[PDB]
Amino acid sequence: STGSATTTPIDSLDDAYITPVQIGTPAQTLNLDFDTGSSDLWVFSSETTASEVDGQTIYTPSKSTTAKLLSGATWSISYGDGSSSSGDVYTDTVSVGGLTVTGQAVESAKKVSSSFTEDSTIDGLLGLAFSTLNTVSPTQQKTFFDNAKASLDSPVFTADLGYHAPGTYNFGFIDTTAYTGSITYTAVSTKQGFWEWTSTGYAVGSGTFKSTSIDGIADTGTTLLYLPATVVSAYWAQVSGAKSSSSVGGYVFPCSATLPSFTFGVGSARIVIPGDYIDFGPISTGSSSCFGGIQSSAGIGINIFGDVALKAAFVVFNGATTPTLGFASK
Ligand SMILES: COC(=O)[C@H](N)Cc1ccc(F)cc1
Repeated sequence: STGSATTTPIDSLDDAYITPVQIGTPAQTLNLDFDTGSSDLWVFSSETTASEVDGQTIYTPSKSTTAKLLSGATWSISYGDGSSSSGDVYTDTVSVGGLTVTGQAVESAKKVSSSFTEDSTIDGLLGLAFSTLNTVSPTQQKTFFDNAKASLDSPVFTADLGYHAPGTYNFGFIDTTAYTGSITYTAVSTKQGFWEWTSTGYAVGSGTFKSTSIDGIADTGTTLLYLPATVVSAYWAQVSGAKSSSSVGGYVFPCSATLPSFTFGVGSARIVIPGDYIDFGPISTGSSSCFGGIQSSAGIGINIFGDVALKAAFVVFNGATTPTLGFASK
């Protein structure tokens, strides 16, 4: 089996991407944020506190002939940005791009935090990290990918995120038309539950490549690229007037600037992030200070190759018995 679904940025900045997901029978289509940094498939639902729903599409298990309460199971999750949600659990049929899983744990929100409420375009999350991070208690549940893996033609999924444009998530096959050159594979540690890997270094603009090991995670549910403070300072030093603002919460730069590219290493290969990918626009409406797309990971405790990095590549999440990541230019 394979699946193929289009993923669409939620706004003009590529703050996140949403992918339609069919849940239940008859199908209820919700637009979920596919997140390679978490392991819960959770949705706004008929159970979500009414005051915490503002424009989302909800899953209503009572309208699904295939929904079953997973008796006694609860979930509660807290993300890196301080957002959170919690609730109870149903099993139901879930399809992505024509690939169907029966008996998938669908975590129904009773509570969502303000950031979720304030984002009308995201109906929930579909976690694609390792199932060891799934928060369901007392019986941990598997991700959609882990449940699909054994029906797939190949135990893989790929992320092909667009820059200010739609992209694709494929399951079970590698579209050799979707990238240029070859795919460079690199080792993964699953010890923390993430797609954790080690970049071989970086360059700023047309500068020399610095060979240095940068451990981090491939995380489609994080907008920006978070790297060590040394690396980030070296980048923003090439942008006249850029500075770290404690008031704004990161590096800002003059909106009149032209940003340099940023290159990261994957083994002996190189992925180039164009400068325009690093522009996240005015800090507030009408401001001439713009927010940077490369930020320090200091105090996060991990480096994060979020969408700014991943959208510059065709990314293979290889879920074979020994997982690996692959990156290709495109
Ligand atoms: C722990 O948070 C993360 O970094 C997730 N992988 C991405 C993520 C960030 C915010 C959010 F509301 C949902 C998901």
